Amino acid sequence: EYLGLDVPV
Amino acid sequence: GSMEIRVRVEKDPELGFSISGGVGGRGNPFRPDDDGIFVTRVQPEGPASKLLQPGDKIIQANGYSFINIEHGQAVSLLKTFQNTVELIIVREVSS
Repeated sequence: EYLGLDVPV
Repeated sequence: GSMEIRVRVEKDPELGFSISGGVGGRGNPFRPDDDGIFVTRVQPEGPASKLLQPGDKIIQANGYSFINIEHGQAVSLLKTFQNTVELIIVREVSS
């Protein structure tokens, strides 16, 4: 499940 | 409804937005059963401000398809580009 960890680019 | 939009973002040296998703990824908060790459956050004074918004689905960048792209490949591609990146996004739009 998605838990809010995104990746800045 | 949805709208497909071309967006130019000038790296300085980052794009100024965050992404989630991709094949092999851990999903996204917008369309959870979709493997796509989604914009999750846009830096308010960064290069993508007023151009991108959370929820935007990236389907192409500099002519490379982001449809069903693997997560690490998507990240590495966006990080590898220099100067401007021409995105095609799909944005949901209110009724």
